[PDB]
Amino acid sequence: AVQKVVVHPLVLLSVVDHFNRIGKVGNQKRVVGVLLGSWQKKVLDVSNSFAVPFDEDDKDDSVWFLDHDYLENMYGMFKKVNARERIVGWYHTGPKLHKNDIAINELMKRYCPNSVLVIIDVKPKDLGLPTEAYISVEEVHDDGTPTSKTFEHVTSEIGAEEAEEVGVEHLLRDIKDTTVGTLSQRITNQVHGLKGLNSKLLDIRSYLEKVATGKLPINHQIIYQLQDVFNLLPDVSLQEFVKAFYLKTNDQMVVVYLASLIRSVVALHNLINNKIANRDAEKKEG
Amino acid sequence: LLGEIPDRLQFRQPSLKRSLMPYFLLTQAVRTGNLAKFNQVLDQFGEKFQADGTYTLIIRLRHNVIKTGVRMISLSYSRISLADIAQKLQLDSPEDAEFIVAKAIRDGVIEASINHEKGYVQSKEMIDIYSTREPQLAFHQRISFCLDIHNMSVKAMRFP
Amino acid sequence: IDAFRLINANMMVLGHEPRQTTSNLGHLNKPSIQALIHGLNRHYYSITINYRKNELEQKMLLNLHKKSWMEGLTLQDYSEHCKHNESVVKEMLELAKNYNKAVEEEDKMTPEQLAIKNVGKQDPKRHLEEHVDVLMTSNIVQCLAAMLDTVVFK
Amino acid sequence: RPANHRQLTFEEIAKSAKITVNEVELLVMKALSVGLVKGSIDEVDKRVHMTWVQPRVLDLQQIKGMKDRLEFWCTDVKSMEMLVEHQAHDILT
Amino acid sequence: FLDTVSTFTSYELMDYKTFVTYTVYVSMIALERPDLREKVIKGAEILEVLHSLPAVRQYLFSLYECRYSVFFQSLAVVEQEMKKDWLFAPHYRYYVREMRIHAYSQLLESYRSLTLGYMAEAFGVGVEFIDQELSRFIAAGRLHCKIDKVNEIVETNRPDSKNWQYQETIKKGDLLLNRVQKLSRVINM
Amino acid sequence: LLKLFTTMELMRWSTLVEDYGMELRKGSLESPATDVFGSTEEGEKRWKDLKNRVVEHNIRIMAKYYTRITMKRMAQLLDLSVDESEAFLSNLVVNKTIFAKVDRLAGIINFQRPKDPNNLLNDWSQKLNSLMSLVNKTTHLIAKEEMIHNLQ
Amino acid sequence: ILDKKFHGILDQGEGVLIIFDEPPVDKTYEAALETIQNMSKVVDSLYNKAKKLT
Repeated sequence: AVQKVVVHPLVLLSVVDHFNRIGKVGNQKRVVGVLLGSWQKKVLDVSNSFAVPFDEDDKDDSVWFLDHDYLENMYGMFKKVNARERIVGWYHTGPKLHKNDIAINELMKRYCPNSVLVIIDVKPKDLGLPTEAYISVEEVHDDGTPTSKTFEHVTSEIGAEEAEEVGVEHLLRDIKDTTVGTLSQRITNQVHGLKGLNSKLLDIRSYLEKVATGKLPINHQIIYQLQDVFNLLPDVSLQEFVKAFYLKTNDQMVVVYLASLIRSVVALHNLINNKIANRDAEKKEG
Repeated sequence: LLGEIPDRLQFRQPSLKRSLMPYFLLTQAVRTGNLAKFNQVLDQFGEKFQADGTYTLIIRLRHNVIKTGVRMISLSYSRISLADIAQKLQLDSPEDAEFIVAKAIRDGVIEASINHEKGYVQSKEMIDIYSTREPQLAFHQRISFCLDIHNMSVKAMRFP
Repeated sequence: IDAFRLINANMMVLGHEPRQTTSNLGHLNKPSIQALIHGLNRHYYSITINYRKNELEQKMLLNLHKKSWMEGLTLQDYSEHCKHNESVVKEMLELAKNYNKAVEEEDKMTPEQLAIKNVGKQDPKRHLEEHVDVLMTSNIVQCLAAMLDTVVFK
Repeated sequence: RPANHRQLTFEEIAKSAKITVNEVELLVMKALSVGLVKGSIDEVDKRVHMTWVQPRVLDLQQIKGMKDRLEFWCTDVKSMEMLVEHQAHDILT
Repeated sequence: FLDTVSTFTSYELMDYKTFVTYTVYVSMIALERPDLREKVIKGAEILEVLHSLPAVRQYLFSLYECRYSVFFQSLAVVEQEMKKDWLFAPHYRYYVREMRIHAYSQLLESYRSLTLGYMAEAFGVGVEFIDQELSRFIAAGRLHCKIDKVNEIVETNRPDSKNWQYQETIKKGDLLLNRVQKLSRVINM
Repeated sequence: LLKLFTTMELMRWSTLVEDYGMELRKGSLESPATDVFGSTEEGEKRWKDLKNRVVEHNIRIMAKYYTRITMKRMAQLLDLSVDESEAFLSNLVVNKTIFAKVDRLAGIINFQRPKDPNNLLNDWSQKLNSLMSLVNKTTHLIAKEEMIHNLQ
Repeated sequence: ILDKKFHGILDQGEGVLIIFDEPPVDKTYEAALETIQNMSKVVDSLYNKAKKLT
């Protein structure tokens, strides 16, 4: 299977400019394109991407178009310029996935054996991490469903490359509060609490919503399973979890005595140098 | 008047022994559990007290002396009889050993339990609510002080 | 970024020098070096390049590179630091304590020898204090130990 | 039992299952062999320790307890996170 | 004083035998037993000259034999000489209680069900002297073990390694912080 | 023989006799039972080695599923003496492939809670306990995503 | 017990020996040998103090 996918900034900007391509027709069009990459390992690599023609109307909303010939000749171009590069999958704009978002993979499984998708968001209202990626597997159920063919998410991030470092890290010039040390992580320390909160808000909204609508949706397998997983691991016990706190005292201990000893001595030594060069230049100046 | 006490002549001077030694004999008396050594020093150097203007020590320092004595002996003996510690600390009676040790509990010095049928004061020991609470509070003071050292050091270094 | 523009040879009877909005030329001569670029100010005159950025794109690249260097669900790596703080840190705490003995008994020779040699003259030899970096690693230790209470409880 | 103080002794097992004393160990180690319990055993009191429960179909009171305890966790996480954020916000700045 | 082998018969080593007496009178304090038998008992070059004097070998084989009554006899001789000997003048007082606690350690280590009823016959007399001495030495933050009244019980605390862990660090940080207080406020007037 | 394998499924040596004593007489092959029982010195060696293997077969899940156990239950679950039990756990603790402490002066003995004053009893318990919830978090997120976009 | 070959404690009325151990004491060395040297650090800085004062 896949360990995780590694998305580079170039493909995300190659989605943003694609939305700028089709932003003039406006009327009813999602962004859909084709993903390029490199199957490196169990981890996955992504280098390039490009467009595709695609449309979808209102009545009988299963009307969808993937030009094979565009794929053939333009993949011939990209293979002609780079032989290291080959196809790994596809992408679209992804507000979410709708019902028709299986047929694209079910077309191009005959190109990549595991045709992986990428769900992004061109509108950065997402205070989470963009570039979601699914992969389609089968999980055939105890109820005797014949074949449930469900996309499943494998985790994702934004990777690094030496030239794209030069690119991105020059294109920002905007914000740098880090001074990387005890405080490059505290902004993200607000982020981890707040972005557990957003996900939990989605959780409670979903839980309240399943009782009202979906007719009896409630997830029927993975509600009671993973809910009891939740209800099996909030350890708040008090027998030796209290007794981790002399190890907490030990955590305090080392840093207290390192700070208290060496910080004062170094600052004092600098005071020595400052006051020597202060008075010995004072007697020569005045 | 606290209960914790340092040795004073850590800054003793050759122009100081006269003005340290009766006062040092006073703290010598206090650093043991005895009170018969303590009661003699008032009548001894009450004229010195008239000079120094510090009469308020003698009205209330007996309290700290007996707290130090009972603290020491309570740390010594796991299970003590009141009718032994009372006469060992010249209390002259066993029934107010109940009173003094009862406020060694009420005042929070000792935890030690008593059967007031046989008159025995058993004491037990524990740790680890020490180590969960006690050192980190001191380390907070230590590092608040050393970061104040750092603050004053930089803000007085920066004149050049 | 470095872009250029070719000049002819027929128009060397005529001039070459209207250069409207003069700031661009004086800006061109500063990003610049050589004897051969100086030899190729003939046949070449450059042109200024600048950058306009979509605030949508700027803000979502900021999303990517100030949010996606933090990782998914955002609790995950900070609770992993909490995993570090009771299993792995004590080994590098032993390394820190051994460094902050061994470096220290010879850097106490340093103010002695400052009093010995001169008032602060040229660099004598190799070593320095270098303790500040090890103390910053200890600050990483304490901040991620502070992470323990916050993450683990609730 | 609500999964907090749930270390079960021999008695309620031998009362529900109505089997004798030296068979409850077979009874629990059979489930340990299968894996529909993930606990452990002391036998000075014959306390069979419980670190497990079966995922069970969500009923109406289970719906309500789900939403209520989930909100209970959520508002506590939020109320403590807001205090952390506000207490150390102006040094982030 | 580890060497005792190539220590030339000197003017300050006015007797090599006195050098031997000094190096035993500090080695019976310094280490407990993880070289002590190997140097002064399993050794030979020291063993011959401690085999010369009786009093030197006396306290060695006493304390290694744990003869808990001849100790203060040996210590009485060595201590009365220690009074009238130089470079031990602020030293002989803490020396005695040091030897006392060092003997009481190896006594109390083996047993946990012990009392004064074991003291009176294997250690010496004056049960009240045992009482006051162990009372002061235990309440001195030293050799943690808890004693009972007339039920005749001296119980021990089996590890004494909880607060001795925490101890010396705060006890040196006290003096170092007290140093840097004044000495950092020396500058800027 | 396969019932002897998985999760021990507690087995008794007398019931082992009741289900296995036919190998010396019946069937048709009898030749590995000739290698066991034919040579009478190898017969004795494999009697005692079958005893050693069934007590070794006991001791695995006797270590797994007993924070403590009583000495009397060891006696009635090995069907041998208390001293032979002590000898088996003595050479299987100088084997030290199962940690044990057979505190016999009260019978209350304990298995596989080795010492544990260390960090790990809070450390890895607490942290697997939290991060399994954290890794199941995203999985039920995408699960609810799937089941809302199945029908809505 | 005396030779540190063994970590035990005896009984006389019960004849019971009991084994117990708690090894790690690294914190004491860990901080104490820092502090003992930093004493000498500040004593080295005493001379610079006396030089800046007078």
